[PDB]
Amino acid sequence: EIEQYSVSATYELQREDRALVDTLKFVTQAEGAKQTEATMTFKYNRQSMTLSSEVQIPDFDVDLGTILRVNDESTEGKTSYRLTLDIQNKKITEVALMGHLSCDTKEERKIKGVISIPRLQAEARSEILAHWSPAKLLLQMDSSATAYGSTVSKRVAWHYDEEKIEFEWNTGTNVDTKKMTSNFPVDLSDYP
Amino acid sequence: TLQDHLNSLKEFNLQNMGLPDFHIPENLFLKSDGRVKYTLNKNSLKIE
Amino acid sequence: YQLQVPLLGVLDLSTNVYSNLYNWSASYSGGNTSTDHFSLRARYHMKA
Repeated sequence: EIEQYSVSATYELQREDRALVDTLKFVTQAEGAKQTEATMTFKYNRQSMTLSSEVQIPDFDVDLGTILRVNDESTEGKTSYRLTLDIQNKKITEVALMGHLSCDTKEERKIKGVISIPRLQAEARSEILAHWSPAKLLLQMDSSATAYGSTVSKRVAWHYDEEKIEFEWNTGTNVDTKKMTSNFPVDLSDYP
Repeated sequence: TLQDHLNSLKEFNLQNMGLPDFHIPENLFLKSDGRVKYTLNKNSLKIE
Repeated sequence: YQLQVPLLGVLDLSTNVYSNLYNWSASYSGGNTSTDHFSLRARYHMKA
C-alpha cells in the first residue's frame, strides 16, 4: 500500500489576489494507497504582513489553525493599526484577541485592547484614550473584564482647567452569587 | 435547604459537588468612589 | 509695591465606600471661599 516515505520542506510563493504568500510546507507522509500526511504548513502574507501557521494530524484529530493578522493603517498624520489573533482549534476560534490603534498626532490618541473567550464567558477590556491639545491634555482610562459572575471595572478620569482642576476615580468589583453559580457549572457530566 | 440536602444524602445519591446553598448575600459589592476637585480660578488678590 | 496673589481655591474631597452590611461616606471641603474677601467655611462630616 506504500511505495516509499518522503519528508519534504517545500517553499512556495503563493498568490492571494493582490497579496503574495511566502508559503513553506512541511509534510511527512506515506506514498501509495496509504497516506500518512502529517503536515505542518506555515504561510506569510508579505503584502498584508500577516502570518498563518497550520498543522494537520487527523490521527489525533489535529486541524489546528493559528492566524496573526497585522493590518497597517499608519500614515504621516495618523499612526493606526489593527491587530487580530485567532486561536482556532479545528479552525474554530475559541480564543480571540483584537486591538485597534488610532492615534491622531494632532489631538486624538486611541488605544483599545480586547480579550474574548466564547465558551468560558471570559472577556477583558482595556481601552485608553488621550485627547491632546496644546492648552491641555485630556486623559481617559477604561479597563474592565467579566468572567464567571465577576464584574471588574476601573474608571479614572482627570482633566485640567484654568478655572479648576478636576480628578475622579471609581473602583468597581462586584460579584453576584446566583449569577456566578449559573455561569460556573457546579455540575459534572458523569458525577450524578 | 440543608434538610433537603440531607434527605438526598440519605441514599448517598447527590447531584452536585458540595452544597449550592448560599448563606452570603446574593450580591457582593465592593466599590470605591473618590474624587479630588479644586477651584484654582485665575482671579487674584492685589496687595500693596 | 504691587503684588498679585492667586486665590486659595476651594478644596472639595469625598471618598464613599460601599460594602455589604457597611456603607460609609466621607466628605470634607476646604480652601478659602474668597481669598480677597477672607471667607473660610471649611467643613467635614464623617458618617458610617
